[PDB]
Amino acid sequence: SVLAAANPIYGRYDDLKSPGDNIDFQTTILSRFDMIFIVKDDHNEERDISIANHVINIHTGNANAMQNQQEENGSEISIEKMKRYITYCRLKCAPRLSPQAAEKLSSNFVTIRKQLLINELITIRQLEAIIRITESLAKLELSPIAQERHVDEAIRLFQASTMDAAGTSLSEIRRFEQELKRRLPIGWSTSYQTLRREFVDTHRFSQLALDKALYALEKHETIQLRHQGQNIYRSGV
Amino acid sequence: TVYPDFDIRNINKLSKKKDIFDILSQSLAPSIYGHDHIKKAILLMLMGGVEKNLENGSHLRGDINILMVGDPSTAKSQLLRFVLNTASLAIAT
Repeated sequence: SVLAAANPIYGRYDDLKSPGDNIDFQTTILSRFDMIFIVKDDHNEERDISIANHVINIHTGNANAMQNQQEENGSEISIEKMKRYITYCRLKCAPRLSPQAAEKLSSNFVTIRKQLLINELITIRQLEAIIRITESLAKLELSPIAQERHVDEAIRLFQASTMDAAGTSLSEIRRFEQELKRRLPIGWSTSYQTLRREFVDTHRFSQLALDKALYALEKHETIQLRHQGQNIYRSGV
Repeated sequence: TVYPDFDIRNINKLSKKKDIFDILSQSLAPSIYGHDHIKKAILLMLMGGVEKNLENGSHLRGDINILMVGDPSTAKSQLLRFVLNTASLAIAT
């Protein structure tokens, strides 16, 4: 099981450039991996407080004292107990693909593939990668038949790595993209809170279509999100 | 020591039909859906042309070279594996 960790050639993941230029790998390397996560070091004040509160408590000698309070409640498993649980499931549990879950995986694969085709105007190995994640979820609960609950969990993990690195719902997305291309010139520096009070309070678009249209235009090097995404700045055409 | 009529009648019978070019093309890769224009080129490539040889000694080629350029894993990686098992002599490089 290949578990590598690469690093950008510029020292940081440049969001203004294309993902294919910041990564010094070929096209045949990203297609072989199953999940490609991007750990962005976002400078958040609310996130740095909880992170600093955990590292300080560990180095203060409270790491050994918190082990007796967490293991007694049944929330953390030791390393010795986890070693015998992985080998037990890899030799006695043999999950397969149920016919009820095969139709959901085949229908949802065309929906994700159709979303990237519109933006370009996903390979065969990417479909088999979701099957391995779905089969691995049934091995945790010792279930030889993969139900439909493990399919939605594998899609959520696939969209948060693969998609994050590249009737009435589809009609509102195309209308929102055409309206922003005309109501905002090439280089408009409009805040995120300003555009939210013009399309949601007017009873014309929903909140789900606002974040989806802003993310799709960012991958095309057209909309640059500055100040932690609080200011929308246009770059490309 | 070192050691390095029934089949003929069935060949001429099927050749009388005028649809033998589309039937034999779709039978090369049954698992690969579509790509009817690409499968027709592999048929003429495996059969080969005619090695024209002149009288002075200048020989001419007869092989057909096919180049596929497209997106990765688009009936290209699995298509090359079927030709290695169909032809009588093929080297996977």
